[PDB]
Amino acid sequence: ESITFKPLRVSSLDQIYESIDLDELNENGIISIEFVRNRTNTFFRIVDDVTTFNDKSDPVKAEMAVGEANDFLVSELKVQLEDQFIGTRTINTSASIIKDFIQSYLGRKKRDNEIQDFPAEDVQVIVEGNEARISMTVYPIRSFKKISVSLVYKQQ
Amino acid sequence: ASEAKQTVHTGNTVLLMIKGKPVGRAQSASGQREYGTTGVYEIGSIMPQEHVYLRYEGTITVERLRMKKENFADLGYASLGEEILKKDIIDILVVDNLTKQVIISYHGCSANNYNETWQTNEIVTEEIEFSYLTASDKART
Amino acid sequence: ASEAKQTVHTGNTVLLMIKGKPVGRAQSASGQREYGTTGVYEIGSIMPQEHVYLRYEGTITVERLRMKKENFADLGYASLGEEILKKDIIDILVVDNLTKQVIISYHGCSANNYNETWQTNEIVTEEIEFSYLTASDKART
Amino acid sequence: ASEAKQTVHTGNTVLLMIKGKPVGRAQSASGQREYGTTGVYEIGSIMPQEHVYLRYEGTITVERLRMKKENFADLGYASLGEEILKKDIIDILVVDNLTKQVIISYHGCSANNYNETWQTNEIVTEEIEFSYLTASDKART
Amino acid sequence: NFADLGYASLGEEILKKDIIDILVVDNLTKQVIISYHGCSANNYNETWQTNEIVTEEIEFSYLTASDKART
Amino acid sequence: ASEAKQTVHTGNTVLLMIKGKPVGRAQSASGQREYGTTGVYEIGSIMPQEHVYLRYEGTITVERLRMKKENFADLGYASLGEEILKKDIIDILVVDNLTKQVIISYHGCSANNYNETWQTNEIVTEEIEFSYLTASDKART
Amino acid sequence: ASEAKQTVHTGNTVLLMIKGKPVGRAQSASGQREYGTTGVYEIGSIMPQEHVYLRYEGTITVERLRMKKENFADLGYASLGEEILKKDIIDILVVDNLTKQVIISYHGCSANNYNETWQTNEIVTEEIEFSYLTASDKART
Amino acid sequence: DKLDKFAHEGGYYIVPLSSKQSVHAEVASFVKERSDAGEPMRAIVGGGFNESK
Amino acid sequence: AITSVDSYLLSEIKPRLNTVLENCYIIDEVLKDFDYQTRESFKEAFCGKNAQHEVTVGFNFPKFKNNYEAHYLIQLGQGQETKNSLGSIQSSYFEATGDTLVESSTAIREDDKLVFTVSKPIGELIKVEDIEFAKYDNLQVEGNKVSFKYQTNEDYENYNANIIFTEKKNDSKGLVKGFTVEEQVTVVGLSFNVDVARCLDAVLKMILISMRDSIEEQQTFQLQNLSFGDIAPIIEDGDSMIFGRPTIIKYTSSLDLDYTITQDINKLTFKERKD
Amino acid sequence: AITSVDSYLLSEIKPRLNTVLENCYIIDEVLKDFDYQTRESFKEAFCGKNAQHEVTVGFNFPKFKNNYEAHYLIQLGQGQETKNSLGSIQSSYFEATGDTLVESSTAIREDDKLVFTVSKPIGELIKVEDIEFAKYDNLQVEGNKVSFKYQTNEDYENYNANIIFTEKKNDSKGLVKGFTVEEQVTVVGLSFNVDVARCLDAVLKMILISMRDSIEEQQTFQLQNLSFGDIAPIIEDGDSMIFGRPTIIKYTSSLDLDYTITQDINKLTFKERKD
Repeated sequence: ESITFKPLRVSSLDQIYESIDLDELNENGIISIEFVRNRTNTFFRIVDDVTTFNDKSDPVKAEMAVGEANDFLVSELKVQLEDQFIGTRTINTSASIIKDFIQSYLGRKKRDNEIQDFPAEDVQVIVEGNEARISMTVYPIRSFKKISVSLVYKQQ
Repeated sequence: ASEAKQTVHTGNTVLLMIKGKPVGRAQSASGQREYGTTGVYEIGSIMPQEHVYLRYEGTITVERLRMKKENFADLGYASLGEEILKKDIIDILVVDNLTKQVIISYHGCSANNYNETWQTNEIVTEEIEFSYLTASDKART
Repeated sequence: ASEAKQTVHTGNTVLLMIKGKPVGRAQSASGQREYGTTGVYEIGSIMPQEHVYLRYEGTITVERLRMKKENFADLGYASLGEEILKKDIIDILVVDNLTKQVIISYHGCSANNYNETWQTNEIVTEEIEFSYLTASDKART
Repeated sequence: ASEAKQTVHTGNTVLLMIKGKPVGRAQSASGQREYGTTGVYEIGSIMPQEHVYLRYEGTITVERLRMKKENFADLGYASLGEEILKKDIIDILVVDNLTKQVIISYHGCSANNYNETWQTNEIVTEEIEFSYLTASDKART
Repeated sequence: NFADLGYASLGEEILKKDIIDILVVDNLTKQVIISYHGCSANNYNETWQTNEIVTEEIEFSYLTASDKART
Repeated sequence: ASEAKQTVHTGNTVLLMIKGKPVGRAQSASGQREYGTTGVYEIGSIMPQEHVYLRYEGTITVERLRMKKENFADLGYASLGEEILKKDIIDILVVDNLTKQVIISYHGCSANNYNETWQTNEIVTEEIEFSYLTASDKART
Repeated sequence: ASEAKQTVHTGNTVLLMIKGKPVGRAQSASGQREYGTTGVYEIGSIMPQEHVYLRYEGTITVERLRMKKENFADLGYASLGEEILKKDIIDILVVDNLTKQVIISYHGCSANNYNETWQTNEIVTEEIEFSYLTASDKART
Repeated sequence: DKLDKFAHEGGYYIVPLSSKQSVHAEVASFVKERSDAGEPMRAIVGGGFNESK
Repeated sequence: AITSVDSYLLSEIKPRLNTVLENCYIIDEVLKDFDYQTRESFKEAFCGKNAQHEVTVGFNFPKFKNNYEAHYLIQLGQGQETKNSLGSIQSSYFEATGDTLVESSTAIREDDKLVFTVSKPIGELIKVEDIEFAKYDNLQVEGNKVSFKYQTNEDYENYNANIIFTEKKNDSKGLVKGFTVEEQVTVVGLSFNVDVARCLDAVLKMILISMRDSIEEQQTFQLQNLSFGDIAPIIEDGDSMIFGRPTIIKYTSSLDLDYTITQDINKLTFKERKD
Repeated sequence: AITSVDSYLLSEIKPRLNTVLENCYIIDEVLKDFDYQTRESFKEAFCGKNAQHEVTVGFNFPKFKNNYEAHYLIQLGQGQETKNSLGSIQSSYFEATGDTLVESSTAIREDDKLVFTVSKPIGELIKVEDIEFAKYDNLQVEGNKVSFKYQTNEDYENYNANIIFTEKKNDSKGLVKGFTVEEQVTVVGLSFNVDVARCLDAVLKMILISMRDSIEEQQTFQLQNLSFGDIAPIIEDGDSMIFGRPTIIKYTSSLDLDYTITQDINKLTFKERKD
């Protein structure tokens, strides 16, 4: 879950950025706070997740929430993998066995809703003496950003 | 000569592996899966108009000769009491002796019942039955 | 000499075919059908006045030796998890070795349960049981 | 048999949503309605001349297995104490799993009964009863 | 379904639904066995469950029932 | 499967406490609530415009196997004769066994019904019904 | 498992006595109580402010196999005709078999219902219902 | 030197309570080192009062 | 593929037996349980590269004199049919395939792909050692050589791999008709010294154990069973007796024949009828 | 570990038989059911330290004359394979291990620990007699010697313990491939006096009973079964007949071979991909 759009309790702000002012910051990789007013309520909201990195091409680079999801996924996987094969005394191991273990791990995450989808066949494993190379892909989660609405008034 | 187009699997071309460790003196294993197919019967037909999948139940059994060391109890894979509650899931792999490629793997295996037989005229044997979440035959060629 | 008026079918005169592919090293198959006949009993009679058909249930089983290639899992005919939901129906044909004419065909076959046995002293075997919509013996001479 | 081709909604095909989230570990759901139908009778004849609708009653039931997190009490969709007066109406949707299309929606759901059970070896069961203002089945076409 | 087909209604649209006639028929010859005239809805029930098939139930009250055209 | 990782409260994970003691040989516990919900109807339309809450009813049930010591009668949590008028309110807690965290609490519990049974070969069963003032689920977060 | 060490009253451990005699061929016994509990409600809030006790109802049930001698009718503990008006109150005790210690006592028992059955191959069953004035559990400590 | 003290501690999020640009560079370099080393981290930074866009 | 168990046994035994007798460490491992005297005598006589005495192996009824100091004697034995399939069908193949080959092959660089060369064309690729090619690598076989994408794998330009593959014979297709046969083959060691016979039998048992990892009997001769006879005097009419302990080896193999098919459909004639 | 049942039988029989025949009390216990005459005659002939007559044991077909007053004759017999495991896998080992040894070793004082010395290094410690080391004692093995905390155990500075342990051979790791074999071995006593043969058979039965507590057959040769033949004249062509009653002994042992593994993983290369 991203910090995007979530409210904040801050009493007040020095400057109240306009819609265009906010757009310039966010497009240039600046995270800001937005003000809104209800009938009798007021909120301060985090407009979006953006890092200093500017390019919109790759969500992992731009949105820290997406990159964070990848970060914890890989780090938790590798440390577990280190324990099973490197740490624990393993007598034998094959590339395919590693491939199955990886697929088992990813399937569990989907069952826990941590990841929405992924390619099963994209995984690659190579072993070379005392070293192994692992390559895989997972689709980042996409959040809901824009809604456009139009109204039509009519008689009767 | 050896034409691979007709080869079959046997007890001498298979390995049973847990956590990378090959379980020793393992004798047999059986796997079951039930999709719970059920038919749909209309009023104006005795025949089933169609079948539908409803429920996935699967179990795997393993028979072994109790080695003096590395038995299922000593390995920590099985359990004998409340220690079970702290036992996490495991994955049981059937891997090819020749290539070390995988033939079938069971994910999220959990233990169901435990049986051991002490007998006078025969070697000691123990049997375990697991219940698994899903099966997989990936990582092929 | 060979008088056809008395010939019978055997294992050497039959082929088991799926999607045109002859399944290899297939051992046995059994077919069951239940019409669910029930009688009607009046007050003034212990005898059943008549019988009526009510429900059609049918299953077919297949026993096979797991070849290293083209096993039921690799062929995509069977399934091991949620992949089953994307598997469509199939038709299983029993066809004559001599003439390649059909003897009996099962339409709209769907899988019911899956069994595989790993054993030390014997060749690996697997068993599948299907549920079918209708059977047919058409396309004869 | 296949996912798309089955003409009937199995329990698997259906998904239940509340307020932009799925409901985990759901087990059952029932919806009952009464249009308050009555018959018109007069002196001329016994037979009812017409039928009319008087009052609309709509209730939906849900059962769930109490998760250690994200329960109705934890999630705020249901309340125990006086906080209920601070709870607004809720809208429930029953959804097609394949495409997230809507099957039926309940508008203005408010709580009537809340039941909970604990037992030695069973799973904790959480039940709740909702009364709603209207039920609509639109956006399908 | 009845909701999709309009034979049954959920919301206020019921007031826009007219009477319905039901027939129970012999499959062989499409001869009539019994007919219900002036059917109008009383109760509508629906259930969902983990591994069962979705069951839809409905209750109709009618004005008259006739068994004619058989002879 | 493991103790910590199971997302669902099994009966084993739960513990029941009264007044700083656990309740031994507990077997069942149920809690039911009714908010006294009603619908608002007017002449303009049949459909209910709004729903409101009228009265709060809360009851909890408990069953227990009569121990030779520490029963409710022995422990004073329940009374048989006129001594009930000298018994104050009681608070019940349902607890997570692992960490002694609170899951739900019942405040102001007072007794309604008390039932007891004896039988030839069954275990003595003690049942009691409590009505309470409020139920709260706090201190979890 | 042992007689003394079992913390739970099995049916075997219990003995039932009336007027200095044991009741032979007893089969069942149940005791139910209602304190006539009610809730207090006011205009200020829906929640019940307090609970109070109104009326005390106490009933005990007993079943027995009609012996050829020493039945309730034979023993005078129960009556059929107008002789009931000549029958005084009775006190029942439920006793620990090991030491003849008292477990619970019913004071002022008077009869409400008396039921009897005969059947081809079953044992004759005699049932009786007693209403009492008070129930006390004292002399244990 | 202060930031190097936090290596091998698992704190994913780190925040320096300062506006100095050079300090921000130190954290960014440090976070870069840890991420490649196998300890991912994220840094959140913000400086001064009402600073110009 | 008709099976000649005796020739396979000879081909497996000769180089493997020579290699085992080449070095002393393996022999000492084998003869751990035997006494010092017989162990050391056998090692002195037969073991080592520079051994003066040598063992031999051959079939029965040789017209020439055969050395009886230490020899492995083979005879064919009985056979039986145990299992069959429907229509005697064993497998179906689209491309004619011969034996299964294992070849070492160092990686090579090609302008778009890393590749491995092989001796002969490929009918089917079973396994590449310690590799699980993904979609990105786009594994492709083009006759003699197998190939994968150059760019993302460029670290492995000289990977010392080895390959398990299958020969390609023809593009025709056919059916495999045959059955399974349960065969028994007898093997006996001969020596006028009984201790030499015992050690020879132990060595035979060890090489039979080692053979189970061989490709051919993994693919062709599964379900190996062993049975040993009693030490008996093979001959008494000489100046000194011949002592030998026969052993019976069992195997299961699939005798089969490839039945070609000339029927190939390439056009369809869907037309209606009128009346 | 290939098994030579005959050599094990000889090694177990010779010292044990000598010890049993050494003293009269054990022999009297053995021959309780026999009559006075034969019992006392056998005791006079063979029993006692200073016995003039002596029994012998050896294998069959000896080129030299063999004493036929009282002798134990062994011959190898048949064998069969009875059970197998998947892939012929019996066990997995991280450190090469030889035989299981039992050694007596008096406790010794070291500045921080009490220790026991042993003849050879330790691969694994099975048991220390009448000891169950706790966490406080912090049992540790460091090559030749095993050690435990000095302070709280200081009363036992000279504990006359004994140790059951296993030899250490190498630090390499591998797999154990093999099967189980059900073997039959024949043993017969020879004597021109039938009563001596009967008593000899009884002694043989007793020593077979006693052997079941031996370490080696407890670990290697389980499931011992016995079968006795009829008293028959072994030879009639001499001046007087040879009488003997053959006995058949059965055993179950695991013929196996250690397959080493050179693959050792020590590094990981987790990298992502881009497209």
